[PDB]
Amino acid sequence: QISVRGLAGVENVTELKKNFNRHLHFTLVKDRNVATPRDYYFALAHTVRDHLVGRWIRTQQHYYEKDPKRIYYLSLEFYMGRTLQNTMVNLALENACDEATYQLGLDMEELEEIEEDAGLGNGGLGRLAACFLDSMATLGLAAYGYGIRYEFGIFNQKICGGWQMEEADDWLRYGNPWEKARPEFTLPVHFYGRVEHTSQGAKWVDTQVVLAMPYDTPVPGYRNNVVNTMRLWSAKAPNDFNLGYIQAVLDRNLAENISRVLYPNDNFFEGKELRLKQEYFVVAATLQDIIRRFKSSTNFDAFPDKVAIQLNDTHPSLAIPELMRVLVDLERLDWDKAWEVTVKTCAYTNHTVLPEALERWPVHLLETLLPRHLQIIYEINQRFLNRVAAAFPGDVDRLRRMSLVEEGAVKRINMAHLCIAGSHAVNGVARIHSEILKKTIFKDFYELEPHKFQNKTNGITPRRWLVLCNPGLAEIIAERIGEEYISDLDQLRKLLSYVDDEAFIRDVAKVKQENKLKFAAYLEREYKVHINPNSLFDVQVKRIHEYKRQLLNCLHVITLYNRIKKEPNKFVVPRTVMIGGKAAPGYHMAKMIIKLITAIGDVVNHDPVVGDRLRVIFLENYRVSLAEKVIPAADLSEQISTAGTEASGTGNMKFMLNGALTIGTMDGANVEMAEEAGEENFFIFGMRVEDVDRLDQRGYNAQEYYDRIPELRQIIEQLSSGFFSPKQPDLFKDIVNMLMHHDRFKVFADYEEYVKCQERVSALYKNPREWTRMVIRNIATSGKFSSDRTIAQYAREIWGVEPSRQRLPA
Amino acid sequence: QISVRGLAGVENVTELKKNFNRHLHFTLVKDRNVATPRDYYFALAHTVRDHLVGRWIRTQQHYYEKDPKRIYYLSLEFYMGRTLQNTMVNLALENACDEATYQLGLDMEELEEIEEDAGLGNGGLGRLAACFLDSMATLGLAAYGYGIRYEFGIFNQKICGGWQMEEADDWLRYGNPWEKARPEFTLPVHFYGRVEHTSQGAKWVDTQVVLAMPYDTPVPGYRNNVVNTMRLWSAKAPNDFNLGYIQAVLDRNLAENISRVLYPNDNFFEGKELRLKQEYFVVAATLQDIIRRFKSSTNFDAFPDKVAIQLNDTHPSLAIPELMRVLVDLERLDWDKAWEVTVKTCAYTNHTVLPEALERWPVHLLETLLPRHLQIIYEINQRFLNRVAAAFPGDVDRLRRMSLVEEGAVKRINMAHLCIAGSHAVNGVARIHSEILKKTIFKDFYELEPHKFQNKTNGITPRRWLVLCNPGLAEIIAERIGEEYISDLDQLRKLLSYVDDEAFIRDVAKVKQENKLKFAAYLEREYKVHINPNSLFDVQVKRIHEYKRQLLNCLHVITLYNRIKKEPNKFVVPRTVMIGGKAAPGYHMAKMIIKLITAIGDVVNHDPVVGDRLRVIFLENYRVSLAEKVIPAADLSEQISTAGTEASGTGNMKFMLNGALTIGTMDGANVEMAEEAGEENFFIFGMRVEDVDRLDQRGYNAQEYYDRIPELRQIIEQLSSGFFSPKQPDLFKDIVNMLMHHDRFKVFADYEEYVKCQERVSALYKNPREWTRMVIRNIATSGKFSSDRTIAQYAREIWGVEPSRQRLPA
Ligand SMILES: [N-]=[N+]=NCC(=O)N[C@@H]1O[C@H](CO)[C@@H](O)[C@H](O)[C@H]1O
Ligand SMILES: [N-]=[N+]=NCC(=O)N[C@@H]1O[C@H](CO)[C@@H](O)[C@H](O)[C@H]1O
Ligand SMILES: *Cc1c(COP(=O)(O)O)cnc(C)c1O
Ligand SMILES: *Cc1c(COP(=O)(O)O)cnc(C)c1O
Repeated sequence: QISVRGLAGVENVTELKKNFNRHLHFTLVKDRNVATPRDYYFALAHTVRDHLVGRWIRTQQHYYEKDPKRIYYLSLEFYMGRTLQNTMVNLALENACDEATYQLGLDMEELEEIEEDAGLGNGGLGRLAACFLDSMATLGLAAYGYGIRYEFGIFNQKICGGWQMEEADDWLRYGNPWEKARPEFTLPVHFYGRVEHTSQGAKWVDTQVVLAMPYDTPVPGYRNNVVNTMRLWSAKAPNDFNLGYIQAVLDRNLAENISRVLYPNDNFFEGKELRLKQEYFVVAATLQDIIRRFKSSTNFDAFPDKVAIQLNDTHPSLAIPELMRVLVDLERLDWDKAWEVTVKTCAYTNHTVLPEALERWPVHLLETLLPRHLQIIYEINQRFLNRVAAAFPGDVDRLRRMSLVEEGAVKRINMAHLCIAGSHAVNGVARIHSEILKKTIFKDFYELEPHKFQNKTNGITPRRWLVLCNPGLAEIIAERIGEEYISDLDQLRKLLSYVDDEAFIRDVAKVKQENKLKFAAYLEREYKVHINPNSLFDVQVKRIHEYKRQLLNCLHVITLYNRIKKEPNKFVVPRTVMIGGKAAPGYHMAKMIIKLITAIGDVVNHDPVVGDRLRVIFLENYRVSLAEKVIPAADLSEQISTAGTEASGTGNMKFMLNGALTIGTMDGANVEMAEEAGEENFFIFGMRVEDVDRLDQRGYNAQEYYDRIPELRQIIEQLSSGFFSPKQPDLFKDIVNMLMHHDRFKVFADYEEYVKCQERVSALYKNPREWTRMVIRNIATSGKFSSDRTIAQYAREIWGVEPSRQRLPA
Repeated sequence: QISVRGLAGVENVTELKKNFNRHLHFTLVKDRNVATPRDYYFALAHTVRDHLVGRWIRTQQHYYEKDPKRIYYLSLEFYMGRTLQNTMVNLALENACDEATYQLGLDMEELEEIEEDAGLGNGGLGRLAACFLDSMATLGLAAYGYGIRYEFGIFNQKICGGWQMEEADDWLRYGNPWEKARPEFTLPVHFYGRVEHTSQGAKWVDTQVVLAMPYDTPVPGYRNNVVNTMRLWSAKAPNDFNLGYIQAVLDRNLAENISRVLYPNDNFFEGKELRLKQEYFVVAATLQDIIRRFKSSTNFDAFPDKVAIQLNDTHPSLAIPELMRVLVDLERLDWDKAWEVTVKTCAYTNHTVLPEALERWPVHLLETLLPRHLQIIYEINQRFLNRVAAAFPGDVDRLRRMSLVEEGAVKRINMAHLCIAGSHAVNGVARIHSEILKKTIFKDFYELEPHKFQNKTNGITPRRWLVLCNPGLAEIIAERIGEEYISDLDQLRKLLSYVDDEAFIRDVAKVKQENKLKFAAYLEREYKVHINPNSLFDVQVKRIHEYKRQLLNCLHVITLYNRIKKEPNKFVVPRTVMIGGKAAPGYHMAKMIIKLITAIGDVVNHDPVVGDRLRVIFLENYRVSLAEKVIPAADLSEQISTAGTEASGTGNMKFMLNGALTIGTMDGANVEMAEEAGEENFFIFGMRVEDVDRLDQRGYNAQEYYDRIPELRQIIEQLSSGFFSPKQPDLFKDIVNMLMHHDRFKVFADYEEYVKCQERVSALYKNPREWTRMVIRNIATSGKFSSDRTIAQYAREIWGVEPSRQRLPA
């Protein structure tokens, strides 16, 4: 069909068809008379999987022979989403499979919609790990993703009566064809117990044991025949566990609950014991695997030369004291040598500045669960503070500020301080974020060891976020500059010479229109809701959180509605405002925000005077597969977090690559995006970080804005009087109260600027040709945001390895 | 290698080898350099499994086209044991696979030992269901086995310090290649709730729902290309289950615990709620499947003509009221018509007479868990007793004796009475057992409906219990009468004309010697224990229970030991006494019996004066796979239950078919075995049922025997004084107390006869030629005990279907 989807050769199509029938028969044990679409999906999945296996085995054999430095990416989240199409794309099998299934009388797109998303993540942090795995494989790095195989990933969101309802994400129900259980590599993990100081060294004894069973999933690089591994651990009790008889067998669930479910919090720390167990479980099993592989390649001096451990935030921070425990207690190395090895091996990536998101574990928890690790942490703190004391003599406050141990109500361990002390590199995820780290929260550490602090701006993989979800756009681009950009996104800059090309301008706009029509159809298919494909698609999709300010978006929507009602027969650019995202189960304000959105839609979408000029839809169950559908159809990307709160953001990059213009604050990566495309091609508004600080020093008083802005006052009064909740007049009292008295995110402060800049957006949309030309300038300069660039920087500046675009024999 | 194992054709061996390599690569994702024996086992299992799939699909398609009457065998136990060799035997692939693996440089026997036993049963009852499935497939019946897929089967037994230790049987750890999950056929099962009487009929509402997910396993017939299905249900919570968030997800285990573990009791009733849930779970899911299949073949008048439901004991007895519930509450049939259909559809098999083994569920349990079913049961009882009252006017005691509702401390429901009332056929499992049922426990019911009572003597499958476990014997037999006997065991009667054949006599004895050498080697391999292959192998393997009297065996062993010590230089036939079997976790006396056995061995096996003349070994973890090894190596089979307690026994039949002579009481099937072979060819001893009754009427006084038998007195005094437990002198006080004051099984009463008859056994063993000739007479007359004969009788006399030996196109 289309070029970038590969060749549909005669021999391969014939081969695919026969293997498809083979699997349907021998693997699924069915015939064409009783097979359902799901059976067909699995037959295709197994057929494609077969093509991975040869490459997977020789890739790993290759690494064994050449023995390069290995990269271990530890994360408690891997937001992978579907795997079928991604595998076909990276293996250049899309057109062949499309043809083969066509000839079998099946629609491949229909079958792809059957696969369940692998939702082992909450949002940005988890998706970043997924994009990174793709880029590491595409760049030929010997990398391994290590995490937990949650039985239940992020919950499926249902909207009932305008409220969010959560239901278990039983994603393994029908089986997972992509994973390979490896029970032969099961390892033991220890919990509780006591420390016993003998003659030679300490010993951790009387522990409870939980087995870690690994499951391997292949990670194919883009058409380079490289297939890396993502290994996820599953908790299993030992057979002598708790061994009345029946009850002992039933209580095995206690131990296996460790890998049962993903904590659904985005940028929020919940200090629960079960979570601490998950964190140590991944770290303990992973490190034994690392050391095992290392020994099978005695003198750990070369350990840092053959191993790199990247901590995705502080979730796997226990790797630092666990590595020390193993080297000191088990391998018998002296502390100083063990510490040298640990520091040179570990690197830490920070993903936030919000105080409530930082991990601070109560000492009493670590004391009971990991007694030996708490002793090691105290020792580390002792030696670190001695260093601080020697560098800043007499500065006693610095000592208490930098301590890994925080005093107070309950003593806690600051895991971020632990990570900085035990890593040779610490990085932020966007230029502005990394600078904030050095200027504020980690200022003392930067002054002690400036060389440790770096920046590695985030990115997204152009395979899943362009070729896979937007083939039409990838095609018109390839037609004019070739296919090389798919693994070298900087080449999109060549599109700049087509900004005045009438043909290209028309094609770009046509692809967008087709995407909007397709999405507009999808909305009626699976959700039954009519929308106007000619309107401007204004979308904000991301987790629901006060700092992301979906509330500011709501204020604008209500403003537009009030203006229409004020002058009904005045022309306004038609808009379809789409807002989607999940709220953490226990985050009350976030759940109220969702109710507000649907409540607004209930009024706006049924007002005869508005017509098809304004629609407000809440996108249900936003997840990776839904993102792949709505982002390609968007015109406006909403990235409006309060300056200084969104560390980077990645959804912003996805929209830029897919042809949407961006309205946002100078926050996170938005700053670098505007810098790359030129501020005149971005819709920037609001306070900058410096303005927010000025406001805080002075004291934020929402009342001031309410008194000076009539339109804003009207909105607040509508919310307060029950205009959007007739039956429950005070339903939104909490929202109004927060907005008026304790809004940590200054929604009102950016209201005027936001509405004004939204007017400029509507003005440009009225001129199709100029809107598209600006779009072209955005797509053309989005190259820097490829995760291939990000990973190459990690490789060269942190891991000490060189990326390679060399193909392996297939 | 050997004839009965099929042909090793050139084309097939080549084909097997390539498919083996294909699976090792694509399925297991390994290469010959990192593959372990387990990987090879799985590659072979998948290769053999492939050969089943074509036959499995066309068999089921066949039944759909011809639409014969279908047989549903409901059981909460299916003791299947390994599946690899059995599949090869039934598909005539054994020699080809043997050759193919040989050429690949692998020992197939070594790989077979890697497979885990499917131990979803306790003993005889569970194994019977397994043999029955094999015979039903071999006889071409459209039969389905329905049960529960326990995550943990019968526990693995470890012997520590002479005591039994139980450890979880995590048989699914490495995966099960034989099963096929069928999540698409998942059905809902209801629990708790309340009954609501409306205008038209009652309704069961406010129930808790648990999903039943089926897993299908193929059951191949013997070389007839028929492959039936065994469907096992697995418990799964609904995704909206219990839907803080985390806890709700974790509490899903509550619902899924239903299929977690098999209750480890043999002939013992434990009235636990979890067990009741398992029983209803299987019944509810199975009946919906049956009705669904029936409708897809409106007027249930033909239901009994297209459906037969066989209840394996009372465990699935709720099928009777559940069928009524569905027909009356859901289908809206009138009671009388519904009852007529139910009775004609259901048949019940009783497997015991021990009072403690009969199911009597507390009304308060059924009341809370299955409110609608308890109402239906009361109604059934009401109508049944009205029938009794009309047939036996004025007989008020009969009314209370026959009631399904038992009064007393706590009201209970007698499930056996429920089954008789709601079934058109009730059978015992051995002639003597069936007669006892009519004369004692079910006397009142027999007088009311004599036509319902039948007998169906048990049997074993000659495929697993001869060809599979004893190829050497199957071969020498085939050499002289062909292979037709494998599916027509009555032909073994032709061997009678070889009883005087010197060549045959020599071959029979040679096969036994080889089996003993092989087993003697196995004992040193996996368990490290030296034994003399020239001694008489005296074995008693079966579950540990007081009625089976392993204690009587112990008394004989100690007697032999005391006699040797008395006259050290006197000649005695060397013996290796082997006793094995598991004890239910909560059965204290049974666990003490095991300790006694090992304690005896500790003294006997280390006494210099005894030498290699007497050895006492306790066979650890007796299970199906171990049975296949020890039975072919046995010389003496111990079947010494107190007359009237062993309903049938099946281990007795396995020994007879494999060349061992039998020493036993006239109990269960032993009576028919002696009748078939001739009493002169059996070692029968002890009280008959009539003698036991005489003793009970008079009053059993163990003291009498103790006073009149010096050798017995000496033994009891040795046990009491600590002779077998030096460090713990009163360790066996409970055993002595029971034996002397409350032995329900009269161990002492049969002691003298037993020892005397054991002397006759030793006398015959001294004459190899005559011992073997008697063996030949046993093997030659064991034909009646084939489960093919048993199933043909069930088919013709109960289910109303004709068995077929016709091959299906392959
Ligand atoms: N742990 N924890 N929570 C922190 C977290 O999710 N951070 C997110 O990281 C992603 C990936 O670095 C950023 O793009 C988001 O801006 C940032 O909020
Ligand atoms: N439920 N329950 N327990 C009863 C039971 O296991 N019965 C056994 O059945 C098997 C199979 O009918 C008989 O051979 C045994 O003699 C008998 O004890
Ligand atoms: C890209 C992505 C995110 C991150 O979006 P931001 O706007 O940066 O928070 C979250 N969820 C999903 C499903 C995504 O694909
Ligand atoms: C045949 C068998 C039984 C039944 O033996 P009996 O002596 O009749 O009780 C029990 N367990 C296993 C493993 C068997 O193979």
